[PDB]
Amino acid sequence: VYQIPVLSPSGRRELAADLPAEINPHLLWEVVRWQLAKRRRGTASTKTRGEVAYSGRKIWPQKHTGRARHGDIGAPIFVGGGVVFGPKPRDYSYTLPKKVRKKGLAMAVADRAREGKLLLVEAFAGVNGKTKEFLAWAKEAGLDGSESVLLVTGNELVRRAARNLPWVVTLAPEGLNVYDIVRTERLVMDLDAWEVFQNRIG
Amino acid sequence: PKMKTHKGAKKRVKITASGKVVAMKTGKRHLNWQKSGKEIRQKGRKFVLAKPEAERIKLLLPYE
Amino acid sequence: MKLSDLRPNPGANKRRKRVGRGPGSGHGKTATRGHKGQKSRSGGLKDPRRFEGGRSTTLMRLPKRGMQGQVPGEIKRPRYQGVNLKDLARFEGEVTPELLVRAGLLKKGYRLKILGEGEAKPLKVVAHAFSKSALEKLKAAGGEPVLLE
Amino acid sequence: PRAKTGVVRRRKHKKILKLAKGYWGLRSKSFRKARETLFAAGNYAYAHRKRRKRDFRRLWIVRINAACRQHGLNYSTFIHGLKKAGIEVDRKNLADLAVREPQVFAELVERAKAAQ
RNA sequence: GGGGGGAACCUGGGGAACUGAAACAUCUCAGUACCCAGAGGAGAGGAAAGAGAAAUCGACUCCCUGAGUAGCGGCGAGCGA
RNA sequence: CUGUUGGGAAGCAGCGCCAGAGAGGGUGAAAGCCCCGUAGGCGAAAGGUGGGGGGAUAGGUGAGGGUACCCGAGUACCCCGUGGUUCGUGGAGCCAUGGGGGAAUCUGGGCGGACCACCGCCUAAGGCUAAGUACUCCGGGUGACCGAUAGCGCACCAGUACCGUGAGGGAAAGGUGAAAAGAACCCCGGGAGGGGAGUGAAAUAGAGCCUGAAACCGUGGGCUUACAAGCAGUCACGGCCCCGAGGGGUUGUGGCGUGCCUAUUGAAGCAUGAGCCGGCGACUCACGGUCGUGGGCGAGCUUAAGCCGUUGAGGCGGAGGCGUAGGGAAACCGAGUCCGAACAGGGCGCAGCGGCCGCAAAGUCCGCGGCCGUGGACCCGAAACCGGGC
RNA sequence: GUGGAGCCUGGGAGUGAGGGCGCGAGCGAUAACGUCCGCGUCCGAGCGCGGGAACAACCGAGACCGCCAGCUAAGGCCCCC
RNA sequence: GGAUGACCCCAGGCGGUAGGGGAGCGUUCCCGAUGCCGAUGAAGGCCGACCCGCGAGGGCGGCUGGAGGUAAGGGAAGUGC
RNA sequence: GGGCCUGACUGCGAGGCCUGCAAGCCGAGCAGGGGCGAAAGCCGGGCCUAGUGAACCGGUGGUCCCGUGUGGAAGGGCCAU
Ligand SMILES: [Mg+2]
Ligand SMILES: [Mg+2]
Ligand SMILES: [Mg+2]
Ligand SMILES: [Mg+2]
Ligand SMILES: [Mg+2]
Ligand SMILES: [Mg+2]
Ligand SMILES: [Mg+2]
Ligand SMILES: [Mg+2]
Ligand SMILES: [Mg+2]
Ligand SMILES: [Mg+2]
Ligand SMILES: [Mg+2]
Ligand SMILES: [Mg+2]
Ligand SMILES: [Mg+2]
Ligand SMILES: [Mg+2]
Ligand SMILES: [Mg+2]
Ligand SMILES: [Mg+2]
Ligand SMILES: [Mg+2]
Ligand SMILES: [Mg+2]
Ligand SMILES: [Mg+2]
Ligand SMILES: [Mg+2]
Ligand SMILES: [Mg+2]
Ligand SMILES: [Mg+2]
Ligand SMILES: [Mg+2]
Ligand SMILES: [Mg+2]
Ligand SMILES: [Mg+2]
Ligand SMILES: [Mg+2]
Ligand SMILES: [Mg+2]
Ligand SMILES: [Mg+2]
Ligand SMILES: [Mg+2]
Ligand SMILES: [Mg+2]
Ligand SMILES: [Mg+2]
Ligand SMILES: [Mg+2]
Ligand SMILES: [Mg+2]
Ligand SMILES: [Mg+2]
Ligand SMILES: [Mg+2]
Ligand SMILES: [Mg+2]
Ligand SMILES: [Mg+2]
Ligand SMILES: [Mg+2]
Ligand SMILES: [Mg+2]
Ligand SMILES: [Mg+2]
Ligand SMILES: [Mg+2]
Ligand SMILES: [Mg+2]
Ligand SMILES: [Mg+2]
Ligand SMILES: [Mg+2]
Ligand SMILES: [Mg+2]
Ligand SMILES: [Mg+2]
Ligand SMILES: [Mg+2]
Ligand SMILES: [Mg+2]
Ligand SMILES: [Mg+2]
Ligand SMILES: [Mg+2]
Ligand SMILES: [Mg+2]
Ligand SMILES: [Mg+2]
Ligand SMILES: [Mg+2]
Ligand SMILES: [Mg+2]
Ligand SMILES: [Mg+2]
Ligand SMILES: [Mg+2]
Ligand SMILES: [Mg+2]
Ligand SMILES: [Mg+2]
Ligand SMILES: [Mg+2]
Ligand SMILES: [Mg+2]
Ligand SMILES: [Mg+2]
Ligand SMILES: [Mg+2]
Ligand SMILES: [Mg+2]
Ligand SMILES: [Mg+2]
Ligand SMILES: [Mg+2]
Ligand SMILES: [Mg+2]
Ligand SMILES: [Mg+2]
Ligand SMILES: [Mg+2]
Ligand SMILES: [Mg+2]
Ligand SMILES: [Mg+2]
Ligand SMILES: [Mg+2]
Ligand SMILES: [Mg+2]
Ligand SMILES: [Mg+2]
Ligand SMILES: [Mg+2]
Ligand SMILES: [Mg+2]
Ligand SMILES: [Mg+2]
Ligand SMILES: [Mg+2]
Ligand SMILES: [Mg+2]
Ligand SMILES: [Mg+2]
Ligand SMILES: [Mg+2]
Ligand SMILES: [Mg+2]
Ligand SMILES: [Mg+2]
Ligand SMILES: [Mg+2]
Ligand SMILES: [Mg+2]
Ligand SMILES: [Mg+2]
Ligand SMILES: [Mg+2]
Ligand SMILES: [Mg+2]
Ligand SMILES: [Mg+2]
Ligand SMILES: [Mg+2]
Ligand SMILES: [Mg+2]
Ligand SMILES: [Mg+2]
Ligand SMILES: [Mg+2]
Ligand SMILES: [Mg+2]
Ligand SMILES: [Mg+2]
Ligand SMILES: [Mg+2]
Ligand SMILES: [Mg+2]
Ligand SMILES: [Mg+2]
Ligand SMILES: [Mg+2]
Ligand SMILES: [Mg+2]
Ligand SMILES: [Mg+2]
Ligand SMILES: [Mg+2]
Ligand SMILES: [Mg+2]
Ligand SMILES: [Mg+2]
Ligand SMILES: [Mg+2]
Ligand SMILES: [Mg+2]
Ligand SMILES: [Mg+2]
Ligand SMILES: [Mg+2]
Ligand SMILES: [Mg+2]
Ligand SMILES: [Mg+2]
Ligand SMILES: [Mg+2]
Ligand SMILES: [Mg+2]
Ligand SMILES: [Mg+2]
Ligand SMILES: [Mg+2]
Ligand SMILES: [Mg+2]
Ligand SMILES: [Mg+2]
Ligand SMILES: [Mg+2]
Ligand SMILES: [Mg+2]
Ligand SMILES: [Mg+2]
Ligand SMILES: [Mg+2]
Ligand SMILES: [Mg+2]
Ligand SMILES: [Mg+2]
Ligand SMILES: [Mg+2]
Ligand SMILES: [Mg+2]
Ligand SMILES: [Mg+2]
Ligand SMILES: [Mg+2]
Ligand SMILES: [Mg+2]
Ligand SMILES: [Mg+2]
Ligand SMILES: [Mg+2]
Ligand SMILES: [Mg+2]
Ligand SMILES: [Mg+2]
Ligand SMILES: [Mg+2]
Ligand SMILES: [Mg+2]
Ligand SMILES: [Mg+2]
Ligand SMILES: [Mg+2]
Ligand SMILES: [Mg+2]
Ligand SMILES: [Mg+2]
Ligand SMILES: [Mg+2]
Ligand SMILES: [Mg+2]
Ligand SMILES: [Mg+2]
Ligand SMILES: [Mg+2]
Ligand SMILES: [Mg+2]
Ligand SMILES: [Mg+2]
Ligand SMILES: [Mg+2]
Ligand SMILES: [Mg+2]
Ligand SMILES: [Mg+2]
Ligand SMILES: [Mg+2]
Ligand SMILES: [Mg+2]
Ligand SMILES: [Mg+2]
Ligand SMILES: [Mg+2]
Ligand SMILES: [Mg+2]
Ligand SMILES: [Mg+2]
Ligand SMILES: [Mg+2]
Ligand SMILES: [Mg+2]
Ligand SMILES: [Mg+2]
Ligand SMILES: [Mg+2]
Ligand SMILES: [Mg+2]
Ligand SMILES: [Mg+2]
Ligand SMILES: [Mg+2]
Ligand SMILES: [Mg+2]
Ligand SMILES: [Mg+2]
Ligand SMILES: [Mg+2]
Ligand SMILES: [Mg+2]
Ligand SMILES: [Mg+2]
Ligand SMILES: [Mg+2]
Ligand SMILES: [Mg+2]
Ligand SMILES: [Mg+2]
Ligand SMILES: [Mg+2]
Ligand SMILES: [Mg+2]
Ligand SMILES: [Mg+2]
Ligand SMILES: [Mg+2]
Ligand SMILES: [Mg+2]
Ligand SMILES: [Mg+2]
Ligand SMILES: [Mg+2]
Ligand SMILES: [Mg+2]
Ligand SMILES: [Mg+2]
Ligand SMILES: [Mg+2]
Ligand SMILES: [Mg+2]
Ligand SMILES: [Mg+2]
Ligand SMILES: [Mg+2]
Ligand SMILES: [Mg+2]
Ligand SMILES: [Mg+2]
Ligand SMILES: [Mg+2]
Ligand SMILES: [Mg+2]
Ligand SMILES: [Mg+2]
Ligand SMILES: [Mg+2]
Ligand SMILES: [Mg+2]
Ligand SMILES: [Mg+2]
Ligand SMILES: [Mg+2]
Ligand SMILES: [Mg+2]
Ligand SMILES: [Mg+2]
Ligand SMILES: [Mg+2]
Ligand SMILES: [Mg+2]
Ligand SMILES: [Mg+2]
Ligand SMILES: [Mg+2]
Ligand SMILES: [Mg+2]
Ligand SMILES: [Mg+2]
Ligand SMILES: [Mg+2]
Ligand SMILES: [Mg+2]
Ligand SMILES: [Mg+2]
Ligand SMILES: [Mg+2]
Ligand SMILES: [Mg+2]
Ligand SMILES: [Mg+2]
Ligand SMILES: [Mg+2]
Ligand SMILES: [Mg+2]
Ligand SMILES: [Mg+2]
Ligand SMILES: [Mg+2]
Ligand SMILES: [Mg+2]
Ligand SMILES: [Mg+2]
Ligand SMILES: [Mg+2]
Ligand SMILES: [Mg+2]
Ligand SMILES: [Mg+2]
Ligand SMILES: [Mg+2]
Ligand SMILES: [Mg+2]
Ligand SMILES: [Mg+2]
Ligand SMILES: [Mg+2]
Ligand SMILES: [Mg+2]
Ligand SMILES: [Mg+2]
Ligand SMILES: [Mg+2]
Ligand SMILES: [Mg+2]
Ligand SMILES: [Mg+2]
Ligand SMILES: [Mg+2]
Ligand SMILES: [Mg+2]
Ligand SMILES: [Mg+2]
Ligand SMILES: [Mg+2]
Ligand SMILES: [Mg+2]
Ligand SMILES: [Mg+2]
Ligand SMILES: [Mg+2]
Ligand SMILES: [Mg+2]
Ligand SMILES: [Mg+2]
Ligand SMILES: [Mg+2]
Ligand SMILES: [Mg+2]
Ligand SMILES: [Mg+2]
Ligand SMILES: [Mg+2]
Ligand SMILES: [Mg+2]
Ligand SMILES: [Mg+2]
Ligand SMILES: [Mg+2]
Ligand SMILES: [Mg+2]
Ligand SMILES: [Mg+2]
Ligand SMILES: [Mg+2]
Ligand SMILES: [Mg+2]
Ligand SMILES: [Mg+2]
Ligand SMILES: [Mg+2]
Ligand SMILES: [Mg+2]
Ligand SMILES: [Mg+2]
Ligand SMILES: [Mg+2]
Ligand SMILES: [Mg+2]
Ligand SMILES: [Mg+2]
Ligand SMILES: [Mg+2]
Ligand SMILES: [Mg+2]
Ligand SMILES: [Mg+2]
Ligand SMILES: [Mg+2]
Ligand SMILES: [Mg+2]
Ligand SMILES: [Mg+2]
Ligand SMILES: [Mg+2]
Ligand SMILES: [Mg+2]
Ligand SMILES: [Mg+2]
Ligand SMILES: [Mg+2]
Ligand SMILES: [Mg+2]
Ligand SMILES: [Mg+2]
Ligand SMILES: [Mg+2]
Ligand SMILES: [Mg+2]
Ligand SMILES: [Mg+2]
Ligand SMILES: [Mg+2]
Ligand SMILES: [Mg+2]
Ligand SMILES: [Mg+2]
Ligand SMILES: [Mg+2]
Ligand SMILES: [Mg+2]
Ligand SMILES: [Mg+2]
Ligand SMILES: [Mg+2]
Ligand SMILES: [Mg+2]
Ligand SMILES: [Mg+2]
Ligand SMILES: [Mg+2]
Ligand SMILES: [Mg+2]
Ligand SMILES: [Mg+2]
Ligand SMILES: [Mg+2]
Ligand SMILES: [Mg+2]
Ligand SMILES: [Mg+2]
Ligand SMILES: [Mg+2]
Ligand SMILES: [Mg+2]
Ligand SMILES: [Mg+2]
Ligand SMILES: [Mg+2]
Ligand SMILES: [Mg+2]
Ligand SMILES: [Mg+2]
Ligand SMILES: [Mg+2]
Ligand SMILES: [Mg+2]
Ligand SMILES: [Mg+2]
Ligand SMILES: [Mg+2]
Ligand SMILES: [Mg+2]
Ligand SMILES: [Mg+2]
Ligand SMILES: [Mg+2]
């Protein structure tokens, strides 16, 4: 149902994939929202009038001093005092429905597929862990680095080789996720990568 | 922390299939000797609590 | 489609209400709390689901009814769940409690009782009980009722 | 993250203070008294632009009346005559004529006596 | 060999009140706060005179769940396996 | 590397190069390639650890038959008084034990919620036992954490100064500049201070040092004011001054005109609060609920803890939860069921759109918002109560 | 009779100290800026505007903004005006 | 009317305390960002009789300042005295 | 005033009055078994409107619904009071 360029020794063949016809930008948004929230450290903290260092002695008597009434100086009304409803350690994560992630994974790839920006590749020529090697291959495959690439492959040698390029984000196929797809302009996969993704969206 | 079921409500009241609240007619616990038979009999049925009151009781029964 | 394009649908993300922030908002000063009294106080009122100002409450004036149970608690006895013939429509060949659990029809730890809403289908249905009308529809449709014990 | 007042409040206060330029003592100097002074002024302005419309009309009328009485009639008679003559020149203008164009005002007066 | 110290944590021996119950005594707060003893890098518990209905399980500890269920309760407020 | 602007290049320009390293910090501004690093690797004579590997040692291991010797004592057990458990005296068992009484050794004993029987479970009155668990003085990593009224009480010589007999209370206080080049020397002055000179890109960056707001004090200028009646403005006109058929400043006369907030039936009110200014300062968060709402799936929806993976990558995990049937105190029956003698009456219940396709939907998951419950739950304030100390 | 009408289901309130005036009563003394009810109104929240010397509730009238235009309302037209 | 919230036209509503609802502005922080603005001058400050906006505000200009800032679109709060 | 009687019913209950709730009130009709009347018919206390008390805890009679492995029992539920 979509036709996807595949790079090969034969040359530029095609491959038919059933990826969603329609894209639901809201859902894609929901998946990214979830991804980015769950990576949050949750580490902003503050002290309450109870957690502040001062003593609980009432500073001056309730009446007849001619001053305002106060209790202890930890109260949030004092400079130095505690903070009201400030941040405490927090878990920002939540369990986004699995089918939503699945549907999302698929739609994101689908979106690139529909733009021609998805490229499948059989293997990587001479790339044996050197950036110049990947760089060669890349050029030869139409990646001049003018467009950001999410390079997905299980080949550790290919990932190291590409990882330092500012325009390349790299991933193992088990790691494929929608923020990374959406963040980058172009999607490049191993067939073996593409195989697991198919197995994942199944 | 989770809400707790109110046990006096669970013991007095039932939420029906459509969410009405049902309770036993009050008034024949005792002092019944001079009550008519129409009275005792009629107080022997369940009635459906008035909406605003049922609505409150329903909230005390969060897991029925 | 890019990061700049990702938008929640309209209404998907509403702003919160902020009170106590100035006159134009129309929730300033009293913060929509009205003036004075318990409900305006920090801490507020008693459980308005129950409390009624000191008079005996609506709830507590109604009679208790029935067996409320005693220590050491619930008496263990077999529990039955009914599933109707109509829910058996989807199956072919045999139905057993186990299959029905998997279909998400029968809850674990309940016995199977087959009930009469729907039509019987010539299946071998194995269960702990059948209703009068279930047995009837089932025998008549040439299905096979099998009691478990 | 924390959102301290920072720059914002200084900035509201200057806005108000700048509008209060010219006012007496603390009224141009203290944000609080400035603002108080300013509420008053928004209302007077509003009220007074309403009443400027009256202030001027009463003036035109006093003038028209003075001019009428040189010709032996009064404002009430003159206005009724104009009404009856069907002459719709408004008072802003009657008043300008009365001063700048006395020959024209006279003819209008004439039309007014005649019209009755 | 002991003695004394150690921020939290841990066990054991003692153990409040405000408060909540829109008053209050049972009840709650809470076996909490706190005092004391003792350990230790943890401590406790631990190898069924168990569980509790299965003709079953198989030390103890810890997490999820069971479940705010079962029950407990001036059958109130609440408490809670 | 070079050129260029510049006090300074890392900016801009030209031509290169590395990358398993384009994390980050510095360097006179903005640097992959200058420095420190980073990826990837390497490293202990000594002390410590060593839950992994290896070895040793302690220790471990039979079957009928007979005998009926032993199998944890002030114990079990029963009663009294109590505690523990969800169990508050309850039908109150169990575990524990302060008082009294007080056994047996497997044909012994405890238990399965009073008790009895039956049927089962288990072996009390001796001891030890890793790990999985809690914590964070300490070291390190990381932040949709603070950024000097914040963040620890303390960025600084702080548990200090200071206060208190004592327990105990408990502050303020950061920033010249790239570099000290931290202003030789002269002048006035006792000095402080300044004026020259000098340094610097800059010195109203001169050490009382970045920025340098506001209240507050002053000098100089424009307009104005000594017959005038005032919540201080406002509208109008005119005069003067300024920038150049317009504006701006100022204000003589005329019109109009009862501060702000709070609380109140009602305030300018002679009712509260506020000297002025700057900064701090009050509706949140978790978990449950209820409605609404944006999506996913839909007779189904959904996973928790954990595990694997990542090192800002996700996945696995169906235990469990809600839903799919209700009625009844219950036994129980079930599209019914409950009351009832009732085949009576009643209560509470049961029953999509288009062309097999698609569409919608029960329901349920996740997000968002309103409100509710539990928490200190919008912030501030008692008088008091209790514990332990001084 | 199409109105910021009505009815139904649901979410969120605030209010539960009122006050003056007219009319109808009670209480009071055919007193109170008195008190307590009823019908209505206004202030409350219209201390915004005109009149009433001034003045929440008397008369007039319901202020979206602007005009150096017109007509009116109550009240006024000798001067202050 | 045109098809759809493009904007035009006609009509009507638009006093307001408690309070319901709606739409926005701005502050800190995150993605956007190995980007972009920046010593030919960041933020911040002081002016402005100018531009846009009903408004909260946002621009633009001059002076100060001397090293940071950060869009369209989204996200989250120690967010406005 | 007299005769016979016990409807001073049991199972229900259409529909209403009243009403914030909870209460209170009226009630035709059907079934069971009756009373009076030749019958039509009346009778679910009293010409009517006051003579009353929610829930909790407990007592007694009935039922035979639950019974903590099982049969009982303890204890409870249910109807009546
Ligand atoms: Mg975070
Ligand atoms: Mg946080
Ligand atoms: Mg903290
Ligand atoms: Mg703090
Ligand atoms: Mg405090
Ligand atoms: Mg404290
Ligand atoms: Mg403290
Ligand atoms: Mg301290
Ligand atoms: Mg302290
Ligand atoms: Mg204290
Ligand atoms: Mg103290
Ligand atoms: Mg104290
Ligand atoms: Mg006082
Ligand atoms: Mg004072
Ligand atoms: Mg004071
Ligand atoms: Mg004071
Ligand atoms: Mg005080
Ligand atoms: Mg205080
Ligand atoms: Mg105090
Ligand atoms: Mg304190
Ligand atoms: Mg602090
Ligand atoms: Mg401090
Ligand atoms: Mg602090
Ligand atoms: Mg605070
Ligand atoms: Mg707080
Ligand atoms: Mg606080
Ligand atoms: Mg909070
Ligand atoms: Mg956490
Ligand atoms: Mg949340
Ligand atoms: Mg989570
Ligand atoms: Mg990269
Ligand atoms: Mg990128
Ligand atoms: Mg009763
Ligand atoms: Mg009673
Ligand atoms: Mg009874
Ligand atoms: Mg009874
Ligand atoms: Mg009677
Ligand atoms: Mg009665
Ligand atoms: Mg009767
Ligand atoms: Mg449940
Ligand atoms: Mg249900
Ligand atoms: Mg939000
Ligand atoms: Mg506001
Ligand atoms: Mg609002
Ligand atoms: Mg309001
Ligand atoms: Mg206020
Ligand atoms: Mg308040
Ligand atoms: Mg409100
Ligand atoms: Mg509220
Ligand atoms: Mg209030
Ligand atoms: Mg009020
Ligand atoms: Mg208040
Ligand atoms: Mg009040
Ligand atoms: Mg009050
Ligand atoms: Mg209130
Ligand atoms: Mg208060
Ligand atoms: Mg409080
Ligand atoms: Mg309170
Ligand atoms: Mg009372
Ligand atoms: Mg129960
Ligand atoms: Mg067959
Ligand atoms: Mg602030
Ligand atoms: Mg600030
Ligand atoms: Mg400010
Ligand atoms: Mg302000
Ligand atoms: Mg400013
Ligand atoms: Mg501002
Ligand atoms: Mg002036
Ligand atoms: Mg002044
Ligand atoms: Mg002054
Ligand atoms: Mg000043
Ligand atoms: Mg203003
Ligand atoms: Mg006006
Ligand atoms: Mg006016
Ligand atoms: Mg007019
Ligand atoms: Mg004349
Ligand atoms: Mg006329
Ligand atoms: Mg005319
Ligand atoms: Mg010792
Ligand atoms: Mg020790
Ligand atoms: Mg203890
Ligand atoms: Mg001891
Ligand atoms: Mg103890
Ligand atoms: Mg203890
Ligand atoms: Mg004591
Ligand atoms: Mg107490
Ligand atoms: Mg308390
Ligand atoms: Mg409470
Ligand atoms: Mg109390
Ligand atoms: Mg109380
Ligand atoms: Mg008292
Ligand atoms: Mg108490
Ligand atoms: Mg409490
Ligand atoms: Mg306790
Ligand atoms: Mg503690
Ligand atoms: Mg010790
Ligand atoms: Mg450990
Ligand atoms: Mg251990
Ligand atoms: Mg140990
Ligand atoms: Mg043993
Ligand atoms: Mg459950
Ligand atoms: Mg109860
Ligand atoms: Mg307890
Ligand atoms: Mg040069
Ligand atoms: Mg260079
Ligand atoms: Mg270059
Ligand atoms: Mg890296
Ligand atoms: Mg870097
Ligand atoms: Mg760097
Ligand atoms: Mg420099
Ligand atoms: Mg750069
Ligand atoms: Mg930068
Ligand atoms: Mg660098
Ligand atoms: Mg390494
Ligand atoms: Mg290294
Ligand atoms: Mg042997
Ligand atoms: Mg022997
Ligand atoms: Mg033994
Ligand atoms: Mg012994
Ligand atoms: Mg005992
Ligand atoms: Mg106890
Ligand atoms: Mg009991
Ligand atoms: Mg017990
Ligand atoms: Mg003993
Ligand atoms: Mg034996
Ligand atoms: Mg024996
Ligand atoms: Mg025993
Ligand atoms: Mg025993
Ligand atoms: Mg026993
Ligand atoms: Mg047992
Ligand atoms: Mg056992
Ligand atoms: Mg031990
Ligand atoms: Mg081990
Ligand atoms: Mg352990
Ligand atoms: Mg740890
Ligand atoms: Mg650390
Ligand atoms: Mg910050
Ligand atoms: Mg920072
Ligand atoms: Mg400071
Ligand atoms: Mg500090
Ligand atoms: Mg500062
Ligand atoms: Mg420190
Ligand atoms: Mg400090
Ligand atoms: Mg010091
Ligand atoms: Mg002293
Ligand atoms: Mg001292
Ligand atoms: Mg002290
Ligand atoms: Mg201080
Ligand atoms: Mg420096
Ligand atoms: Mg330095
Ligand atoms: Mg000298
Ligand atoms: Mg000298
Ligand atoms: Mg000197
Ligand atoms: Mg000098
Ligand atoms: Mg000098
Ligand atoms: Mg120089
Ligand atoms: Mg320069
Ligand atoms: Mg300067
Ligand atoms: Mg400077
Ligand atoms: Mg200074
Ligand atoms: Mg600097
Ligand atoms: Mg300075
Ligand atoms: Mg200065
Ligand atoms: Mg100044
Ligand atoms: Mg002067
Ligand atoms: Mg005179
Ligand atoms: Mg004069
Ligand atoms: Mg004037
Ligand atoms: Mg004029
Ligand atoms: Mg001018
Ligand atoms: Mg002028
Ligand atoms: Mg002027
Ligand atoms: Mg005039
Ligand atoms: Mg005044
Ligand atoms: Mg007034
Ligand atoms: Mg104000
Ligand atoms: Mg005030
Ligand atoms: Mg007051
Ligand atoms: Mg008062
Ligand atoms: Mg008063
Ligand atoms: Mg005054
Ligand atoms: Mg006065
Ligand atoms: Mg005064
Ligand atoms: Mg006073
Ligand atoms: Mg005052
Ligand atoms: Mg007062
Ligand atoms: Mg003062
Ligand atoms: Mg001042
Ligand atoms: Mg301030
Ligand atoms: Mg809230
Ligand atoms: Mg919610
Ligand atoms: Mg939802
Ligand atoms: Mg889904
Ligand atoms: Mg759907
Ligand atoms: Mg649940
Ligand atoms: Mg029925
Ligand atoms: Mg029905
Ligand atoms: Mg849905
Ligand atoms: Mg609510
Ligand atoms: Mg709390
Ligand atoms: Mg709170
Ligand atoms: Mg709250
Ligand atoms: Mg307090
Ligand atoms: Mg005292
Ligand atoms: Mg006392
Ligand atoms: Mg005492
Ligand atoms: Mg004491
Ligand atoms: Mg003591
Ligand atoms: Mg309508
Ligand atoms: Mg309306
Ligand atoms: Mg209305
Ligand atoms: Mg409503
Ligand atoms: Mg709301
Ligand atoms: Mg209320
Ligand atoms: Mg209220
Ligand atoms: Mg009241
Ligand atoms: Mg009152
Ligand atoms: Mg009244
Ligand atoms: Mg009224
Ligand atoms: Mg009253
Ligand atoms: Mg009246
Ligand atoms: Mg009259
Ligand atoms: Mg009257
Ligand atoms: Mg009357
Ligand atoms: Mg008299
Ligand atoms: Mg009056
Ligand atoms: Mg009165
Ligand atoms: Mg009167
Ligand atoms: Mg009167
Ligand atoms: Mg009235
Ligand atoms: Mg009011
Ligand atoms: Mg009015
Ligand atoms: Mg009105
Ligand atoms: Mg008025
Ligand atoms: Mg007035
Ligand atoms: Mg007004
Ligand atoms: Mg008036
Ligand atoms: Mg007047
Ligand atoms: Mg007047
Ligand atoms: Mg015009
Ligand atoms: Mg006229
Ligand atoms: Mg007239
Ligand atoms: Mg007059
Ligand atoms: Mg006069
Ligand atoms: Mg209009
Ligand atoms: Mg409208
Ligand atoms: Mg209007
Ligand atoms: Mg309005
Ligand atoms: Mg709206
Ligand atoms: Mg809104
Ligand atoms: Mg904007
Ligand atoms: Mg702001
Ligand atoms: Mg905003
Ligand atoms: Mg941050
Ligand atoms: Mg970045
Ligand atoms: Mg940047
Ligand atoms: Mg540039
Ligand atoms: Mg420069
Ligand atoms: Mg510049
Ligand atoms: Mg900033
Ligand atoms: Mg900024
Ligand atoms: Mg501006
Ligand atoms: Mg600037
Ligand atoms: Mg920088
Ligand atoms: Mg940004
Ligand atoms: Mg943005
Ligand atoms: Mg986004
Ligand atoms: Mg705040
Ligand atoms: Mg007879
Ligand atoms: Mg009825
Ligand atoms: Mg009713
Ligand atoms: Mg008969
Ligand atoms: Mg009959
Ligand atoms: Mg007969
Ligand atoms: Mg009848
Ligand atoms: Mg009678
Ligand atoms: Mg009677
Ligand atoms: Mg009670
Ligand atoms: Mg009671
Ligand atoms: Mg009872
Ligand atoms: Mg039994
Ligand atoms: Mg039985
Ligand atoms: Mg038993
Ligand atoms: Mg037997
Ligand atoms: Mg039996
Ligand atoms: Mg018997
Ligand atoms: Mg019995
Ligand atoms: Mg019984
Ligand atoms: Mg009963
Ligand atoms: Mg009965």
